[PDB]
Amino acid sequence: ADLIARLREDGIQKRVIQEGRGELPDFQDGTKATFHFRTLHSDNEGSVIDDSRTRGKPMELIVGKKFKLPVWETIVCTMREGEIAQFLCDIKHVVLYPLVAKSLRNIAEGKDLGHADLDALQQNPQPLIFHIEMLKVESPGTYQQDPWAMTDEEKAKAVPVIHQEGNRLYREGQVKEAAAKYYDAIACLKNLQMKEQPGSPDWIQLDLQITPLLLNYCQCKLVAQEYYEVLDHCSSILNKYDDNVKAYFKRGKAHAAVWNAQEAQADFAKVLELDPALAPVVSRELRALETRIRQKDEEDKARFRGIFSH
Amino acid sequence: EVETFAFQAEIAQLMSLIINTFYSNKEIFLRELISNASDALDKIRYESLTDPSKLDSGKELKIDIIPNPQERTLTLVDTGIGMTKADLINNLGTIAKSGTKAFMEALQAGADISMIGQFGVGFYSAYLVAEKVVVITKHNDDEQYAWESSAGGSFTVRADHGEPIGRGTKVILHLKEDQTEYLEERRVKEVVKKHSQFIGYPITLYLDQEELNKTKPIWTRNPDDITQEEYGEFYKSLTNDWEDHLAVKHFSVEGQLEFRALLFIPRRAPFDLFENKKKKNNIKLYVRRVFIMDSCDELIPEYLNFIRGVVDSEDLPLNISREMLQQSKILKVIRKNIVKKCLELFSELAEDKENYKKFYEAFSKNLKLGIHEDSTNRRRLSELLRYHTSQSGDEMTSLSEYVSRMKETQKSIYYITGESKEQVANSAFVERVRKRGFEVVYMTEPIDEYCVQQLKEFDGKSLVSVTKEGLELPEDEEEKKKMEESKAKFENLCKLMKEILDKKVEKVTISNRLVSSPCCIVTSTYGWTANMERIMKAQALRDNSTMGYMMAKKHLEINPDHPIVETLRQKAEADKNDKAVKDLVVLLFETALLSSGFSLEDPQTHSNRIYRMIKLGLGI
Amino acid sequence: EVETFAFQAEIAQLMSLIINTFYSNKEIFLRELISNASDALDKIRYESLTDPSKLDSGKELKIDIIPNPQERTLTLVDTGIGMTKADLINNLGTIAKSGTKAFMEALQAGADISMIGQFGVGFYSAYLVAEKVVVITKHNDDEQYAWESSAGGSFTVRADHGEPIGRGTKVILHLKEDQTEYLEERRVKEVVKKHSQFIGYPITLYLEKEREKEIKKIKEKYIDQEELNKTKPIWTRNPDDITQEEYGEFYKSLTNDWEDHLAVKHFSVEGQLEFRALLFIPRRAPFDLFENKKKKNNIKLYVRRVFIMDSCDELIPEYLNFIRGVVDSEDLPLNISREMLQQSKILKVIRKNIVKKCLELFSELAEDKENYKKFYEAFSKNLKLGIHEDSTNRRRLSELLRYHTSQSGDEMTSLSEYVSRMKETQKSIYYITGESKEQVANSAFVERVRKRGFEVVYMTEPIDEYCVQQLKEFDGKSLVSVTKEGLELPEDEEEKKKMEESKAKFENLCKLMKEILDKKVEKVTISNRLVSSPCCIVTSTYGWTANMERIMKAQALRDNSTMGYMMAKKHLEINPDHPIVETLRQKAEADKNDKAVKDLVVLLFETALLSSGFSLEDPQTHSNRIYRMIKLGLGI
Amino acid sequence: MQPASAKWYDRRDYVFIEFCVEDSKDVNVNFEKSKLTFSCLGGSDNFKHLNEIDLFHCIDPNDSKHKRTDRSILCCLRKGESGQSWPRLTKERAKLNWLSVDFNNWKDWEDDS
Amino acid sequence: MQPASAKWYDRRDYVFIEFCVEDSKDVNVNFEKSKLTFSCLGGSDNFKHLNEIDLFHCIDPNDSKHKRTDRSILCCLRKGESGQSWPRLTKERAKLNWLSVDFNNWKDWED
Amino acid sequence: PPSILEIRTKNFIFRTKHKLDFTPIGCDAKGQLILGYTEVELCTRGSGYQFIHAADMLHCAESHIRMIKTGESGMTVFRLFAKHSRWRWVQSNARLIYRNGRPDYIIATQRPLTDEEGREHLQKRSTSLPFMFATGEAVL
Ligand SMILES: Nc1ncnc2c1ncn2[C@@H]1O[C@H](COP(=O)(O)OP(=O)(O)O)[C@@H](O)[C@H]1O
Ligand SMILES: Nc1ncnc2c1ncn2[C@@H]1O[C@H](COP(=O)(O)OP(=O)(O)O)[C@@H](O)[C@H]1O
Ligand code: BEF
Ligand code: BEF
Repeated sequence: ADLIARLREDGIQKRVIQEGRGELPDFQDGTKATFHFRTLHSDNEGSVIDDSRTRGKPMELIVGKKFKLPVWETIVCTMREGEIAQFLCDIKHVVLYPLVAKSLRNIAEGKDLGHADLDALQQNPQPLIFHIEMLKVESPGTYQQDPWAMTDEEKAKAVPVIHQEGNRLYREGQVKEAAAKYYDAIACLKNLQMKEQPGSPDWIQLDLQITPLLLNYCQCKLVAQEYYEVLDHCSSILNKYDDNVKAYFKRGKAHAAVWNAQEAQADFAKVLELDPALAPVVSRELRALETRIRQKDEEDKARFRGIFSH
Repeated sequence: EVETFAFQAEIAQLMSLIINTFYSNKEIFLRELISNASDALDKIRYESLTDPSKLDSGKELKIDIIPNPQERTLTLVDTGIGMTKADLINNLGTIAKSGTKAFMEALQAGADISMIGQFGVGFYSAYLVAEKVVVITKHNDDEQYAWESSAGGSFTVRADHGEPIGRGTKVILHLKEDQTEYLEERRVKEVVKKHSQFIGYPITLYLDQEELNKTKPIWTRNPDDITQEEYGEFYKSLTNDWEDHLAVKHFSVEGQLEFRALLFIPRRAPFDLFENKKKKNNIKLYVRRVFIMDSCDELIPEYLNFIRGVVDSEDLPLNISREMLQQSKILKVIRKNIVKKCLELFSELAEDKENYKKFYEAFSKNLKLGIHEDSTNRRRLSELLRYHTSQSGDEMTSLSEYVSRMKETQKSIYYITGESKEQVANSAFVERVRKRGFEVVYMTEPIDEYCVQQLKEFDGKSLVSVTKEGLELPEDEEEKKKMEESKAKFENLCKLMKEILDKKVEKVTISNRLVSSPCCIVTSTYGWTANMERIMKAQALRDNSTMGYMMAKKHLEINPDHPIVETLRQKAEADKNDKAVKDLVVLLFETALLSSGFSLEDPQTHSNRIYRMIKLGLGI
Repeated sequence: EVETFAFQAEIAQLMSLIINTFYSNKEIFLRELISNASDALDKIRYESLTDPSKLDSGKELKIDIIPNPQERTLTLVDTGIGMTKADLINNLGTIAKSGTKAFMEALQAGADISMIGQFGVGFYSAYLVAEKVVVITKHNDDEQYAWESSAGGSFTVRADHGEPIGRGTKVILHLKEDQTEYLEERRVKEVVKKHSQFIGYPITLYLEKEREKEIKKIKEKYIDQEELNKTKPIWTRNPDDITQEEYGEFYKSLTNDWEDHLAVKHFSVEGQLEFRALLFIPRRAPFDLFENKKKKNNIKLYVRRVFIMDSCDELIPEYLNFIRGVVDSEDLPLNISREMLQQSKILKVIRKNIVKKCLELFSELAEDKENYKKFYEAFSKNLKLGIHEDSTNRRRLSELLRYHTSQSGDEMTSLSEYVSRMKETQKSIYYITGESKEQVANSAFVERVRKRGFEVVYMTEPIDEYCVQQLKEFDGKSLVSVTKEGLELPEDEEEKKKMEESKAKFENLCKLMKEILDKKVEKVTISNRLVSSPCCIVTSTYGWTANMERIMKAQALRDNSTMGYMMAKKHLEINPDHPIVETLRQKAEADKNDKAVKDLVVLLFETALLSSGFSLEDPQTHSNRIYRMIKLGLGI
Repeated sequence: MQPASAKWYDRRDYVFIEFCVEDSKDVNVNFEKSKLTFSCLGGSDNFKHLNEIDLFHCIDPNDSKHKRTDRSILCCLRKGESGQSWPRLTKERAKLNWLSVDFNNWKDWEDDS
Repeated sequence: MQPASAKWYDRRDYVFIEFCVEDSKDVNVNFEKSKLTFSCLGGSDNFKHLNEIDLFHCIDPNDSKHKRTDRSILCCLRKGESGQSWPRLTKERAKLNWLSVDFNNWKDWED
Repeated sequence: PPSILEIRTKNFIFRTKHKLDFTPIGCDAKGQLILGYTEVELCTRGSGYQFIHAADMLHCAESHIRMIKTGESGMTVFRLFAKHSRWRWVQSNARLIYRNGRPDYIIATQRPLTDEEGREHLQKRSTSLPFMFATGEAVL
């Protein structure tokens, strides 16, 4: 009886229409909520100004403590995948309406104007009827759970799964996905890094375990041909780990890719004097760079004979 | 029980104080005796207005000086009122007894007398240079008397039988053995000119008579009764220039701080201006027509150093030595009033729309320096500047006229800063502005950047440079979509070349102010512009550590209509990495960075790129 | 006959003169009272040294100041010698007579005491803040009296029967209603710290606060034994008995700095003008160093441990404005206000010694190369400005310079080391100037000089262009710049024939160039300094250096009229080894009227103009030349 | 009978007048809406002293007070309107030779900082 | 019986000492190679005053002379060898508390 | 010999003493007025918490790592507190003080900004971070 009582003790009046099917997915912290919605004016003949099918992309939600306004988090628990009814939101539960309304309209699918309805409604924060189209609720830990779902301990052990999976995809030949997941691992390790005081020992420890991941992510861009991404990541890395080897080889290769011969040779000298007796591939690279420079110069850029033909 | 005693003071130590610790200059004895003589003359004049018989013993009111190197006795005589024997005992032989102050307070009405001496010490300054002092005096009511002392506790008073003085005083100073410098007429003339120039009675000097204080003061006279020739003569006699004064202001302030001021603007600026740094004597402060102090940077601000003139008062506090005002607060009021009147003199001079040029060409730098420094008078000095424009041609014009010529949609004042007018009048920055028929300002002098740092606004209109970012020109709707679509069809190239540079430009966009050039470089909204940084890096006293705190970013912009950038965009589309694309983009950046006024570091890089292009094209 | 009178004095107007004219600041009454109390303490201490029977009634020596906010009285309490009845009458009731001076006249020669004041008008400064004054005094030769006055012509002396003082004096000051700001403690602390900080005895004050005390909140207002003279003087100690942390503590007290000093100089002079000074060089150069025209106050001046003045301008030159310290002495001629030094010609003598000792400190610090770098990186501009300002001590001031050179790596190096590292045939010393080291390193001017194995100094700061107008010589060596007309490398005897041969070969081409670049140059001559680039542009021998032109076009306040007078006189030289000159002469000989030759020579001039230290006029035409170049390069 | 030497200055609300009479006997002062009167037996030589002033504006006789010290008589006067500026103390413009401004207490209260 | 106050300074060839006595009676001042004795009886109070100081360096008893005005007694001492700077007046380095340098007409003549 | 006749400027640089945890223990003169928060209250108490706004205290760490390897934190921007709940931006470098062999404390050089400077420097700030998706933007 507590469900029915608590529903109607909090400014909410809902009638059971039809119950659903299946077990309950976890509604704990980190729970995902993917669904549409439809919004109806309580007294303005139900003018549907807000609706997900008018925009075409389903908005997600953060069920746990991370997100705000626990009214939404409560009302999601009431329904289930396929279960849809009408809701009526209390005045006290719509007090900060326009603040979120403008934020969500701005964070709608996303560009990278003016709206009189929004600021007029800002003048009058008023409750509405959200006939929310529930699609499904997922369970944390039961799939490729979202990186921001847990409290850093699941990630602390989960990241090796991502690393190994990316390696396996890479050696098979899948590159974009490997780069994406290495980026995701770097991101979770980075916002880990931004929780503890700098100058701590575990800080340096974290950096030590994340550096190979950053090199791995930098690797795929060479197949992807964004040599400048490689420059940006490597030059950031090497300001403090002066004694790595591949962290030199990759940026040397990138330098030599874009006709930056001078820095290419300068870097190759250092990578040789950190890793002696490994000449062959380096010789291949240096002389390929020189031959391509000479080739371009001899044929393509010799066109300038006319600059003083007059 | 109680015991009351007469509060006392002994004489030897007090005399030692007066001789030893009051006066630091040995030359001001002459200033003291001359002032005493002038007061003695004022007394005999005043007693003669209401009784013509007082002058039956002598008619001329003069002062003489009789240096005598044959026997080292400097002599000073006058034809004033004199003293009686009782006056001798009760006026000279008492340390802080002032006869003049007792004469002043016993005036039957508000008469026309303004005397100098008030302390009652100062006559004793004669012992700074003299071992023995004698005074031979005669007053109209008794017999001539003598007075003698050595400042050793006792003074004598004798009846006289010598050559009668007639009426007045004769103070004689037997000069010290090591101070026989004040008998030289160079020293005497220098001291008299410095200290007792503008005294109210003639001063002569027997070597062969010759008068010293020829020039009279004109600041006392009603300034509705002076002709320009009189002002010119006074200015010439004050500043030694052989030119006339360009302008003049002669006002007065009444109240608790009463003073008359008379200001001059020299015709041509001195060649050692801003550089002398040794003496800044241009506004001399007087109290009752006796010099007090030169401008120790409290009377007038530095940017009004060219002003010359006088400030005279009748009631200001002075220290014991009479060489310095007692209150610094007084000088703040004097400075405020003098600045306020100078800025009105300038405005009155600006009404003559022709003679104003001969003043601007001379002191525009001083006005701009004032705009930099003086934060309270900026809104009044901003109307005294005249600038070349894109429409005045060879004439310098105002900013008020600029507002009177602003188009119906014009909202701000556009300005550029460079180093030569013929260069700023053709830069890539102004091509579009000259197209829409707007008027820009050619501020092409180093101090202009300092002025613009502070101005930031004028008459509700705000200065906006064409070398900064996000320049907003009032423009119609037809272009409003052309520019947007151009930005939509240049994202690729803009980002690609921004990342080719990747370190030396902060951002890359589509230009808004070019017609013939394909690209240029503008600085950020804040921090230094190109010219400001170019000037700041050449100061020789610039604090090298704090450069970054006042640096500014860079911005590259693209003119989409230019054929070269159109072809470059066409090329880069087919291949995101062509070596020709990178080389030519770097060349365009170097050329634009040199065009926009920046100093290009490592110029041998640019030179060698050009040299190599010449190599290959020439066929070597 | 003759009649003799004694000089007299009118007491009323003499009082008026003292209270109205002598003293400008009204906060020096406290200075005078504190000085008087300190003198009274000195007297009793000196008399107690011989036989301690005098010190049997009160052993401590102290100065106590009691504000009385309700009763509007400021009280001094001193435990000094005190004054008897006759002393009260003769001393405090007679202007210009001081017993301190008579005491210093009376004691046996060779006594170690210095008491302040010989004017005898100091006490009456109290009426600047007080309506009427009470002086209650106890002395060991008679009972306790009370001296009462209000400066109006008379005073009353009475026997007192209050509570015992024991020994000493108590000056009570009933304040006038408009000066009731010398009761709050901010002001008294400010005055005591500014004026009488280094009095040689403890100075005590009473802060009536309430402490949060517990054993239900109780407010216990109470009387604090406070004091205001924590820091002693150290310039009165032997310069050997002081550790290097006592100096640091005193410096941190004096300048309110955060880090310790970098070098301290302690010295004393003997003679007619005697003083002892501490000078501190701070580790970090102060920001706002070259802006404050008024409140620099770097060096303070003391007399007998009493503050006199702080912001004189003849005390020290303005190129040593970072040196901070104190100067104290015993016999300077103060004025009646004790705020200005009479006949300021003494300041020149003080300044000479201060300058020479600071130079000695720099030289001594120059031996520890571990920490001289930190001094240079903070005051190199100051030393260069000093080179530019004064001429008497130019030599040693220049000797402290450090520079980067051709082969010095990332280490600054002096001039003497350069003379040591010099080739035996080197007649001169080579230098170059520019905006950055990287710009002058790869300058086309110095390429041959560097290749031939010579060693060239790099100046980088704009102050160096002023530093090189006076460095004519260093150890009798001629300093010459590679950017002028006559760069004189050591003449080899084998290349002279080649030089004259190429001169004959290219006289024609130089004359051809001279007639196309009309009034853009002054002459086209042959070069001997380029090895890796085509033609370059240099400056004349008696004109502004090409970088000096850039700097002189930035002085905001400078007059423009004389610009064409000192204006540069440019020169264009010829590389006879780059293929440009070869093809140029080859085209020229077959055609003196070609368009390509004229265009290319104009382009070379205008592209070597940027490589030097010059700025192009009408840069848009240069940009347009390169624009037509790029357009033809893409074929349009 | 001659007037006594006096000095004066002003604040935002008060105008101060100090009559430099040393050892003043039988001091009697009189205050009115626009009037001031002072009399005493000054010094020991028993000359008389009488000062008559036509005030430049209106004061409040019930609020003003005179407190005599041994050196001089100081009087403190309330203005008729708090803040009005007094360039001089008298109504007439003729300068009086027994009145001067006290530069050791003068201050610009109009332009506060 | 008691030493009198004194002020002093020097120049290229001369050493000037001034004794600050008022109304001096029958003063006696004697000169020798290295000592200067000054004897007076000043004031109506009739307090005797004597000063005996040994000199820093020798002076000339011939060229030296004295002058009694009233305010003080002036002593002119020509140095035994010109140019010799005097950092002090006596020989011993202890500070005779009755003596001080006169800065009202001091001069740094060795510039 | 042309003289040096340049007009001097009114730069507003001020210093403060930061302890090894970046917490202050005092400020110098010009800070006493630019911030306005007098010596004693920041010296003894300092509110207990950081004088750096949280949205900028994460950007102090990146300066610190340079500071501990070499000595200079480079050019960084913070947001101090002021007595009227104000926010005064600063451009700041830091130097640490070595006692014998080991660090002693930290003194920093700061330049204030008018709030427009901060707004323009902050509008770019919140986008230049290589973090992950903000989809379903809950919190930072
Ligand atoms: N030449 C003179 N003729 C008449 N009186 C004189 C003369 N010189 C000085 N006195 C008198 O000197 C007396 C005061 O001495 P002094 O120091 O000159 O006073 P003050 O400060 O007023 O100049 C006044 O009586 C003035 O009358
Ligand atoms: N607080 C005091 N305790 C004891 N004696 C004092 C005190 N103040 C002054 N005296 C004596 O009374 C005289 C007052 O003279 P003063 O005004 O102090 O002039 P000076 O400062 O030149 O001594 C001094 O000579 C001193 O000997
Ligand atoms: F000439 Be007096 F000293 F006023
Ligand atoms: F304090 Be006194 F003037 F020596």
